[PDB]
Amino acid sequence: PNMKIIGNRIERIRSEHAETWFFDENHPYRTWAYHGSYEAPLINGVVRLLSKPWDVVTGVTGIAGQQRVFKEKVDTRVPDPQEGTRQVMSMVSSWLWKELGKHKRPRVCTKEEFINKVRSEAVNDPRFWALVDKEREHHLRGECQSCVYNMMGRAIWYMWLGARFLEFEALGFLNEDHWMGRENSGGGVEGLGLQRLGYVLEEMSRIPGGRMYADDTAGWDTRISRFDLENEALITNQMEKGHRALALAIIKYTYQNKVVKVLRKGKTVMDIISRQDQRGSGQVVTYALNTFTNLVVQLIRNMEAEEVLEMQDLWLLRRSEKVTNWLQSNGWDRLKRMAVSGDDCVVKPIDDRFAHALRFLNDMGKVRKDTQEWKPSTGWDNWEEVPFCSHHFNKLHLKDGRSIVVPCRHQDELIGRARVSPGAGWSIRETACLAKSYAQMWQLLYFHRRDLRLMANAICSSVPVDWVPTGRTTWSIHGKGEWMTTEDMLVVWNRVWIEENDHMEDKTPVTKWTDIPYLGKREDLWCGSLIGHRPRTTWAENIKNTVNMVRRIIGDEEKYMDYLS
Ligand SMILES: CO[C@H]1C[C@H](OC)[C@H](c2cccs2)C[C@@H]1C(=O)O
Ligand SMILES: [Zn+2]
Ligand SMILES: [Zn+2]
Repeated sequence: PNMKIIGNRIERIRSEHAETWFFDENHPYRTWAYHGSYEAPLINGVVRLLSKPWDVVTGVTGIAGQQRVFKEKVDTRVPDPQEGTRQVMSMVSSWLWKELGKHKRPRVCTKEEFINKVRSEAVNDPRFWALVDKEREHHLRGECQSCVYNMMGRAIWYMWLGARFLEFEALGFLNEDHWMGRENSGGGVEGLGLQRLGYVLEEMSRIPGGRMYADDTAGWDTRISRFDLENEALITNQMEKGHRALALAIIKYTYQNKVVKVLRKGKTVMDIISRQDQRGSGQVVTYALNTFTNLVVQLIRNMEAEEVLEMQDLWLLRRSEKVTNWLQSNGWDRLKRMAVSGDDCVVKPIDDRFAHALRFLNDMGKVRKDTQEWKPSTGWDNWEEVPFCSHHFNKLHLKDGRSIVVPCRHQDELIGRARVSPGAGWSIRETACLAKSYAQMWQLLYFHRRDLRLMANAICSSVPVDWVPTGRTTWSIHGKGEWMTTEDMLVVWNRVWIEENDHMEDKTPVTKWTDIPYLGKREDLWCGSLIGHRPRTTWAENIKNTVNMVRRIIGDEEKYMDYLS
């Protein structure tokens, strides 16, 4: 650990718990530096009432310990990549940052920009912004007192709103100005909704070349190296001095010299640990930086596949001109052959040599999940089967014959998520408004699933028509929230799928839900439908009674609409 960079944060924590602070010689940390310890101090009823057949489906109820996740997934170390591999990573990262910045200029994001985003509160308190100003002052002198994570076990690293603001101030431009949008990056998909991603995969399927590859990197955030963090930091070279000072401090304390608080006769202690590599999951620009580095990784894999990089280049890259020529000649074409959303990627290489191009990938520590380290990847011939962003995408037809490309995933995950309510002491109003959000999201994106179109209509029939949807149905950047409204969902469906859909040539509106298709029965069943299963048949036959019961609970004096008739 670099005690000159992390010492101030450790001292501040120690000062706040001086009388319980202690050093535990039997701590379980192996790859994280350990500094000390101190003594530390759900269910959506509306959806559950309307989804009885899923009470006994473990794929649903399972959706609703920290030390265990830490020991197995976060407390690991990987060897450094070889010198040649590191030179290739830096060259490709430098080239990519220059391409992304050709038509965009970095900028500082404002307090008002952050305030407008949070209203979707400590922000309306002048004392919170005073804390923010004090920490900024330390950063401008080369010090950090409070940019510390609280690790909560997949591992999510939390940070106080003030540190997130300082990160947004210095690097939020990557998000706000869409540096990873498809127009700017070629291979990125930032800003596209799930309603558009299938069309991107279908466009890629038509580019001549090999199969479509969609390999996952096992524990992506844990495999981000100190070299990846240095290459991501090259964006500071495009910033003016003042902005650069703010960004260099975020990179130094939040990204590269991290300090984390983790919990461990029924008593609990908090441990203070540190690590220089890995991605601190949950940062304001975690998604943009993951997309950046995954684009760099896939460009390198394509160079190895195309024999631009040879096995002698792992040890030392003697001559760099071949890599520069490949990036200038082919880089943009290869970026357009990718769809990269953070750690998720689909690549359409120029041939199938990509399947066995694993030397640089493995030397970089970007090991594929569920495949033997040196077994060639298996590509897909059918774009409709390619996994991307936890979905697959299928082409269906409206009653009038027009095709549409819709997102799909196994239905248990969707119902399981809708049955979860984050927050205790929640009234039936907050609960019903979050249920309405899920149901309207299903009407917009998963209308082609028989069980979800019915369940959504039952939920919408059970919640007062004037109640505004609230809460978050997903954390995915591809969930644009068009369903968070009291506007008629058939009107919103038309806006999303017809009017604003550049892949729908004929703009004729759709005037009835019966013109909007379902998947074929076989596909609906493959993806988890309970159509034809007796408990589901009973639930559908009894659905009007179940809706009347929910309306009685919420209040028969409210105004309801029958979306089931
Ligand atoms: C990785 O998983 C998420 C991805 C996905 O978008 C790509 C989903 C969306 C739903 C609605 C709009 S986007 C949400 C989903 C989730 O919450 O698990
Ligand atoms: Zn700080
Ligand atoms: Zn499906």
